[PDB]
Amino acid sequence: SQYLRIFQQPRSAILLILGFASGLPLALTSGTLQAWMTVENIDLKTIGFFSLVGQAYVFKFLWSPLMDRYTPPFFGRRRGWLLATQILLLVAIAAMGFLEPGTQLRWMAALAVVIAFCSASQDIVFDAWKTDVLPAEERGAGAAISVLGYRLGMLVSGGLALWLADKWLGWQGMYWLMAALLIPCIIATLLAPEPTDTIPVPKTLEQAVVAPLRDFFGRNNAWLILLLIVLYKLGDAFAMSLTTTFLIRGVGFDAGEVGVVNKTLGLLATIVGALYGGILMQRLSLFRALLIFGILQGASNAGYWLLSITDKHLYSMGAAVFFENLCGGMGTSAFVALLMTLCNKSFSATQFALLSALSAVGRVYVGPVAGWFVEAHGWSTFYLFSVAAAVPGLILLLVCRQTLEYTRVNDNFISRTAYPAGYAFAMWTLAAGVSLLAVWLLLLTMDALDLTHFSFLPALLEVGVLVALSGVVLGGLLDYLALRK
Ligand SMILES: CCCCCCCC/C=C/CCCCCCCC(=O)OC[C@H](COP(=O)(O)OCCN)OC(=O)CCCCCCC/C=C/CCCCCCCC
Ligand SMILES: CCCCCCCCCCCCO[C@@H]1O[C@H](CO)[C@@H](O[C@H]2O[C@H](CO)[C@@H](O)[C@H](O)[C@H]2O)[C@H](O)[C@H]1O
Repeated sequence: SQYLRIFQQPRSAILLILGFASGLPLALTSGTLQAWMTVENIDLKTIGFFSLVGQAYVFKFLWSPLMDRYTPPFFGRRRGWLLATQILLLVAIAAMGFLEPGTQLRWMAALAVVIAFCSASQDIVFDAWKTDVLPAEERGAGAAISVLGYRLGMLVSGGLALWLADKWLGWQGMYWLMAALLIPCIIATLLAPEPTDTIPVPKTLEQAVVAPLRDFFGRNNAWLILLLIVLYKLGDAFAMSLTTTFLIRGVGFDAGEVGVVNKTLGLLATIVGALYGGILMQRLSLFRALLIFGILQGASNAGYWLLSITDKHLYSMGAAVFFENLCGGMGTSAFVALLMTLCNKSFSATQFALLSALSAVGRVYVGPVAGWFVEAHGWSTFYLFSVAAAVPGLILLLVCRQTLEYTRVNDNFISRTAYPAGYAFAMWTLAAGVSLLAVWLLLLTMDALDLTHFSFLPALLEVGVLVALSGVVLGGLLDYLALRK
């Protein structure tokens, strides 16, 4: 009853519809396309242009500040951009089908790049719309319903699309149908609620760029929260990186069985776990849910440790995969809720995109290290290390209880006034490190244009990441000292 009420309310359907519209764009630019172009034997000539469509989704934060300042002529900051980024995908996705892959491959690639760029903006504005309107109690269930819509969109965009195209309809008509299925999405955008008009908006574009950073870094506890955001998901990334390879080699299973088992059980478990986490969060506070969910996520992948020693069996694999996926989808909703709470209403999506990118910066480094650890200590000890690698996230969450308990009851963050002498040094060092990484990115994009070549590529990135880590460590230590005193 009280746990059930959330589903009947009409805004839930709008959230799901707007979620499915994010998926239909993701697979009509990289995956169904190649399947279409396999008739024309996609070459290496167009990959130079085609390298950007995958890249728009990773680098969305840089063009994000433009979204908050600007507004469409009518409809307010967050319900006008969704009408503008859901009318452009429709004019391009259908048209793209008008082209012929015989002699217009470059035009097709350029249209794919434009479609990806539009989808990135729609995604960021939709995240801002989610964070602005949703109240304090229902955030987890909203995130779960959005994830369910996302998955139901990706599945329709790939599977049923391929089946229809190669059975009845044809490729051009499959593209036409994937274009025409966006009309309900724009209807839902038009009929959805809006953020209030009380909240102020930045007056200058440079102000839009600079204000969110000064607002987030002028908090009582900022560096500790940054460290928690970075280090929450390590214990899941480590196991998810090589679970498939372990199930292939260390146990003795076949590729098809592993693929099928993942492709069904992982989806079902993730969906059920996310919805359960949202329903339970609807009545439970943020900190207790975060702690319990983190402990469960850390203790989940001991099933893999049990599997590694014991001999092969189908049901053991099924149970372990089901449990791991349920615990992961269970904690992902709590993490999304924690990300959503911190940002303030006025500058929402810039502070959401930067935090989301900082969340995913963890997966880049763990990859090669996961490779080295296996040859060092066998398959089995790797998973014990995975179990023990979730301790820092729980410890940081335990230390940072005060701010999360105060925010729920006061709905605002206390400004920083303790130890004002040492924060400037850390901020300046972090700025210098980010500037160094920007210089490295400029060097990489200068080299990739074949205008010139540089021999200083990896060392600059290593130095910059070392400087950034040192700055964040100094900030965290100073914050801990201030909290103790
Ligand atoms: C409804 C609103 C929609 C808003 C967005 C619409 C965008 C439509 C079209 C945009 C085309 C943008 C072209 C930019 C060209 C200049 C930049 C460039 O060439 O960067 C290259 C460089 C490296 O590319 P490769 O060499 O292929 O990488 C190889 C890696 N191994 O690119 C990158 O590093 C990342 C990609 C670019 C990220 C975004 C750059 C900034 C934004 C550009 C366009 C968005 C609008 C900006 C202006 C807004 C105000 C008018
Ligand atoms: C200094 C700023 C922060 C660091 C910037 C450089 C590192 C960026 C993070 C590491 C690279 C991976 O970055 C991450 O890529 C995945 C790729 O699917 C993106 O994935 C995204 O997929 C779709 C895109 O519409 C979203 O619905 C989803 O929520 C999101 O995760 C993330 O938005 C991005 O953050």
